[PDB]
Amino acid sequence: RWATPGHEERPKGYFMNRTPPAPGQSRKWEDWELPCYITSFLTIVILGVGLNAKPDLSIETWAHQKALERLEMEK
Amino acid sequence: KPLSVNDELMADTVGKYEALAWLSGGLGFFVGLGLLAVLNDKASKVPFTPRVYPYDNLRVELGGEP
Amino acid sequence: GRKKGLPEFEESAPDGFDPENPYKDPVAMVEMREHIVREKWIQIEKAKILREKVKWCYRVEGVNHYQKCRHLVQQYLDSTRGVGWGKDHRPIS
Amino acid sequence: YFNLSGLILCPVLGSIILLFIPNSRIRLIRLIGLCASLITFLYSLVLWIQFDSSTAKFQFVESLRWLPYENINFYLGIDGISLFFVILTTFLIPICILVGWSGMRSYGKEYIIAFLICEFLMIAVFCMLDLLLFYVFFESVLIPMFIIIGVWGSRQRKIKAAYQFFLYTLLGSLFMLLAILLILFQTGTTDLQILLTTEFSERRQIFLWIAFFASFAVKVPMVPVHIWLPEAHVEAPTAGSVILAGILLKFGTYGFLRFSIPMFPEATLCFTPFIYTLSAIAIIYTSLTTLRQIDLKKIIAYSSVAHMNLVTIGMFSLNIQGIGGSILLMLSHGLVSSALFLCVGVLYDRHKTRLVRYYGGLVSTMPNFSTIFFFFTLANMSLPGTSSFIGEFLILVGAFQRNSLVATLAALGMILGAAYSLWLYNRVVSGNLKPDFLHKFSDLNGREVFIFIPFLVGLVWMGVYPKVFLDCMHTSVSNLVQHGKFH
Amino acid sequence: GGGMETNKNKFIEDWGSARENLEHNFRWTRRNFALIGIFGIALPIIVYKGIVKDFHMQDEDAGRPHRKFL
Amino acid sequence: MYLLIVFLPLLGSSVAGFFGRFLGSEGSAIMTTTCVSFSSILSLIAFYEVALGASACYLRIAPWISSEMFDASWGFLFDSLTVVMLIVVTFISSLVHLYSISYMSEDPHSPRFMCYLSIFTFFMLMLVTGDNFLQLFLGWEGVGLASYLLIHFWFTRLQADKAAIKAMLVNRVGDFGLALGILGCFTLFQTVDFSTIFACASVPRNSWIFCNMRLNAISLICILLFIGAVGKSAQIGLHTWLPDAMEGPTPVSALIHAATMVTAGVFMIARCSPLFEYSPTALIVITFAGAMTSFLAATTGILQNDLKRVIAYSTCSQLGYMIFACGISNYSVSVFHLMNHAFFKALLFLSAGSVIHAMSDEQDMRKMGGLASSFPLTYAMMLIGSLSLIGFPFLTGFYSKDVILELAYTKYTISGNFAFWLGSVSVLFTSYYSFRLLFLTFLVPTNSFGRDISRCHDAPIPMAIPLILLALGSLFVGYLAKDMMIGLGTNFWANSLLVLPKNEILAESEFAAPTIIKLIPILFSTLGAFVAYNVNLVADQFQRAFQTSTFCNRLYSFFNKRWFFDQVLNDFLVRSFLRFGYEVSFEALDKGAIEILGPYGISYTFRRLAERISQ
Amino acid sequence: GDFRAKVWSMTGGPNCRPKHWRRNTAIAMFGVFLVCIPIAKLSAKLEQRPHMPVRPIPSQIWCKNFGTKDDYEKEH
Amino acid sequence: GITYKGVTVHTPKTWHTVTGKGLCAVMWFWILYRAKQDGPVVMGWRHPWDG
Ligand SMILES: CCCCCCCCCCCCCCCCCC(=O)O[C@@H](COC(=O)CCCCCCCCCCCCCCC)COP(=O)(O)OCC[N+](C)(C)C
Ligand SMILES: CCCCCCCCCCCCCCCCCCCC(=O)O[C@H](COC(=O)CCCCCCCCCCCCCC)COP(=O)(O)OCCN
Repeated sequence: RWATPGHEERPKGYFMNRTPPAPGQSRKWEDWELPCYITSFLTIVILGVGLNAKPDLSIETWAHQKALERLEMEK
Repeated sequence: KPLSVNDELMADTVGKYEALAWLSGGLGFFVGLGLLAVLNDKASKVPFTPRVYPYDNLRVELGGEP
Repeated sequence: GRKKGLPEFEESAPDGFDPENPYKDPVAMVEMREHIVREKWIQIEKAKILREKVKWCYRVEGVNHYQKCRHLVQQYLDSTRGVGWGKDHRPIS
Repeated sequence: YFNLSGLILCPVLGSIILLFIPNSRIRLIRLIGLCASLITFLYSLVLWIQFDSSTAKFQFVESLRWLPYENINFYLGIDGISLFFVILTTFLIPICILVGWSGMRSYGKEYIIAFLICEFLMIAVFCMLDLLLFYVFFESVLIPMFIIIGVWGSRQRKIKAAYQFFLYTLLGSLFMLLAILLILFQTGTTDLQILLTTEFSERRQIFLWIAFFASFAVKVPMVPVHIWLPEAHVEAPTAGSVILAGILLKFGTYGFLRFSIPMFPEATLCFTPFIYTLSAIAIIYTSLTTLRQIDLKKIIAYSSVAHMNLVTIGMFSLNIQGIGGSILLMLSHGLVSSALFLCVGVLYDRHKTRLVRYYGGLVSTMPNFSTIFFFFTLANMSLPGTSSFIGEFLILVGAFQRNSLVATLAALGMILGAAYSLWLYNRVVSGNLKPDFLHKFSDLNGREVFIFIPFLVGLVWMGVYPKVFLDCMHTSVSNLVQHGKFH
Repeated sequence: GGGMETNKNKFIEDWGSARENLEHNFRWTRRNFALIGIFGIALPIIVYKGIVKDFHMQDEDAGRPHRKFL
Repeated sequence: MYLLIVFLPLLGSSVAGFFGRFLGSEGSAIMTTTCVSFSSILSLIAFYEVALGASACYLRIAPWISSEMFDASWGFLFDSLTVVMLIVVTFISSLVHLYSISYMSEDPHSPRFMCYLSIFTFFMLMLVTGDNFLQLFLGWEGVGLASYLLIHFWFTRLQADKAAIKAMLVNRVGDFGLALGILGCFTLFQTVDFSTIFACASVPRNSWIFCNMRLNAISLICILLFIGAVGKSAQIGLHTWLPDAMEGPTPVSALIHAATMVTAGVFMIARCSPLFEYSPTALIVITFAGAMTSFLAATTGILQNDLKRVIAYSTCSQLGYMIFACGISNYSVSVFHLMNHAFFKALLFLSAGSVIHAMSDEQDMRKMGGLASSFPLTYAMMLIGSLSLIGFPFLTGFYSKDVILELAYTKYTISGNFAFWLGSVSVLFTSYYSFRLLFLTFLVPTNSFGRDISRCHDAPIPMAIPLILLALGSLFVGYLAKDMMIGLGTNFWANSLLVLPKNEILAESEFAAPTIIKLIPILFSTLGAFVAYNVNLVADQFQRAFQTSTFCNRLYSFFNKRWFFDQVLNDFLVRSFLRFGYEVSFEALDKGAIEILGPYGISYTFRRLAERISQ
Repeated sequence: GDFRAKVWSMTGGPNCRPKHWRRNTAIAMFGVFLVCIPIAKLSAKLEQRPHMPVRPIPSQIWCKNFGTKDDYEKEH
Repeated sequence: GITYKGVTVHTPKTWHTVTGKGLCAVMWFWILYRAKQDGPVVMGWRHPWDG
């Protein structure tokens, strides 16, 4: 049971229910795939590189360093 | 065979009210046992005095005024 | 192009605002509202710092936290009465 | 420099370009519409990046004269409250375009044009800081939605549903317009920043508040007027329902947040028990009526009324947990609910039916759909790690601090919400197959897999780290909590 | 049978149509009158009284006078 | 090293469920078993380091929810209490994973079963290692979701789906109670973290306005939390889901319902002990509910004939015992009995599943008998488990149940007497049905069929290693851990458990009572064993009384049908709510009443009005 | 059956058994090992031990936050 | 495998019988050994060293 090679050469059913293309060829992309993929790449780039690089401007940060300052001036 | 209007929600030896009476009796067993426990009054039959701790019942170590 | 660093806010009550008739100078009203929000957030963060102090007093001390963190716990609970937009206990700022 | 002008002009250019393109060029129409929607979405995402989160002043303000004496003018501006609404209403449009990708040959150019005009009108609604023009773009959405419901409806019922929706919206709209006119005559202008610094006599607060509530409560169906929503929602295309539930249901709550909770702080307090009473019974009644529905799209449509009435409990609590946590629920609802209608749209496109009786055992024939459907079932039933739980719990802690009883009644909403949400999934997905009724199946294609991806990512990202969204709003929602208060 | 569309049944379709065309099925009997006058007229009043009294008791506990919720 | 303890099951599940098509039925088993086993060994080092080394670790990753002060970060808290639950949960999960390799050898969808088991283990680890009330809630509801998914793992069945949905509804009421309790916690202390709440749990002495009532702030919160504990632990109020939840696979019963997720309520009560200690009113409720649950499960489990269902009522009784052991404000004994039971009940479920699987999935004790010679190993293992369960002297079940009973005796109060009486009678009932299960399945003359006996095969290696490990545990672990957990003045718990000096009765439990009280459980167990033998092995079978006495038949039906809970509760709540959904809310409120006064019911008189304009 | 061999599922389907599950199993371990390294490195950095251990524990090899929070009066 | 009347009973392997007997014997020996050590204590005949 734990040594015999399996019978299913390839997983049952095609992925996204699409037949594999002709041999020596490639899956021709639809008219929407390229714009959607460049959009999804630019979204990740902008969010990862923009949100992590924008300054930490917030009311939970300025107020934190103002309270941490007035909390010690009381002594 | 037209379907029923309420065709979306569909212990045979007992009825709902008879089984409710049986359940009420079963829970009244617990209630009566609780009343018997009250009637026993085990609080007045404790064989030892309440435990007394030093340093005024550990007032300081329990958050009391220093 | 904002300058690099934390935001800078003038910490002073906007002159010209009088609580007798608040709806007199509209600009002083919005400035006063922003200012009051800022000190309420300052109070909130001070309460949060006291909460952190209590949190690490409970863990470092252990069983003895009842006598060692009493001083901090009462300060934190005194500082959480006038937090802000919370329970009906509202600060008279 | 990205401002509100370009974001609004992009759908204009998109709709104009397709207006003068021959209908025989079906490919070009779809490509240009999708490209315009994606460009608008990227523009909104960029506008998020440069959004200051330390000032309560409106940002990216733009002005355009309307009356000759500048009494009323086009004032466009966004704050921490309406920024995410703009992002969501620009993100939902490309999904709606992609929904009708295969069958677009029959709809024609009038489909993308209608949706782009819709996007144009909804972007300006969340950006207007003028009370009158907010009404003008508030009720300009009827024409594109009327056309969408009628022209591309499913059955002959489309005439009745469109009439009913139009009539209800009109009766709310004009009763609001009278109040807007009375405010304009008394104050002098209609600028929001000026109307928020004008003292209203106590007698006029109740009348104006009631008149505003009449129009808003229709678009956030409270109790007496949630009978147009089910019919108009079921008699709508798959992408049409996404717009109606995703955005059109967010006008009422946004209208309350922007023009009611601040312009009348005294009137809001007096009517707080009234809103709590309506919302508490709406949560109980609607989440219970959902159990005895048999239509797939009429069950999820009843899952929005309970969720949207849970939002109005949060807004009227008037604290950071309540108001701040109610915004996350609408962003979560705008993603969870609109994703559920995509799942129903997937089932309807293949098998032209919506009765739950015909569906069963899809777990063995459509496994990718079952996995995706189950995930949004969990989100709809307020599971932790999902964006719905963060909003749902923050509203409860915001209302318990004000009234323990209303937080108790609203807590039974998740008891009933988890009842039908899983019970629907058991019927549709789990169980045995019924080859007598339907026998041919096809799991999710490339579009459906890709379409659900931003919903999957955007639902857990908000569900495990909602600090990204929360920290952008606290400066803006805290100034909203107190307006008449000075202590 | 080369079609994905369901083989709809007359009984199920008619049952669903009847369950969706219930708008025109009132007779205005005493059962409907009592039902809409109790579970639609009294429960909202009971709930509203509940919240109003909860606010009143919160107000009296702090010593502040009752708030005019009208 | 401590993040690996929590996230190895998550990674194993995420691999075996997303890429199971490349690993098959063997690679998917290997991934989850290896990941959970590595988490188990890491929990062993965690026990050597935190519990024995007395150095707790506190780990915060990132803030989760950050309102003005509603801070519930992604924090993990490993103290003495947490580590015990770790070494229990993860070890039992690894043994169940190893058991399911051979149990799910012919089932087609084995990889999804193992993915579900791993995700359940991950959720339980998030539950036990929770620093906040929200991460605890996250695990508390993820564990319910995982149990629901695993109960109807065979989605084709209808009874499995009904049991799963009933379990979800009951756990949802429990979650509502827990959510109300958490909301109460934040309203008082303005925090959900355990450290701050437990530090400031003594100062508040105020009263709230809750649902038109003026109650005590701490007492209300404790009662609301106990409602959630009742929902998850299957106590007197909400327990019907547990017996019905046996429709799932046997490894689901052994892990999901025996060792873990039923002890979640007990663990939450024990962890929140620095808060429950200041609400004496809640402790009375806890004691009463635990005693009622123990007695009721003991009475219900004596007449069941299904092999799996008898053990479920044993689990319910043990959980009731733990609950009212917590109610006497002795949480060390509760956790000790929890850890003890998680051994000899997992062993019982695994051995019962080994019997069932070899018997062609025959679950009725009326159709098995004389299996002792055929199944030597499994008979011995079930003997060990049953002897531990009944509380045989000098065994794992003797060092905890006897202590609980003698502690209940010395709690000289009204609530303590009730718990002592019910827990004393429940010992006799537990002995009776445990020995009946042992007798009918193994020692009575054969009542099975020829085909079942012909196709017999004892447990192979993957189903025998977890059994043997659990047998060694149920033999020695109770004695080994007796001193550290329920010893006098032990500092093993450190600050994990708080017991106030006033309500400390552990010392008097040992030398303040007659020796008869310390021997009552043994005498009652012997009486129950004798009764079971005399009614099963040799008897005239006077069952003719059940055929001639109307009361006897109804009495037999009462105990068999779960005290008429499922029938009565269904008709009077579920059916009533189903009618409340359609016959009123959909039929009258919004059907035509709004329509008739709306835009077309009577507003269509404009047709009868516009046409009259010709006048 | 006959049609369940034409359905693609992430889990693999009924009685799934690929020809090269041994090689795939070895890769999956290595992938899990590679993603577990940063988690272990992250855990050893953010973990805090207020109390010195009774005996030398293995976590002192990598963790360095031992007896650091003893001055809780200056916590943020 | 022994057939009496058609039906046959497969004899268990040596590993199972040996393991079961060994575990049962270990349990019995442990119970008796514990009864030797602290058996009088639970009977109340003698405290450990209390008195
Ligand atoms: C969101 C926070 C909580 C997350 C909880 C996750 C719990 C799992 C949720 C999804 C479980 C799947 C349930 C819906 C699908 C029902 C079963 C199904 O069809 O799924 C497929 C697909 O397999 C799966 O179930 C994949 C989904 C689960 C694996 C992915 C989970 C990854 C870990 C959980 C998420 C990680 C973070 C969790 C903590 C936030 C399996 O099919 P088969 O077992 O092969 O049998 C079907 C018969 N036939 C082949 C003929 C079609
Ligand atoms: C193939 C998929 C198959 C199914 C997969 C299921 C889901 C798996 C993936 C889960 C989602 C992962 C998302 C990350 C969640 C955890 C990390 C939170 C993000 C984070 O902490 O970083 C913040 C944002 O940066 C960032 O990293 C932002 C980048 C995130 C990009 C997400 C793009 C989603 C697109 C949704 C569009 C619609 C949006 C909703 C309107 C900055 O942190 P900070 O604020 O503290 O800054 C501190 C500066 N000193």
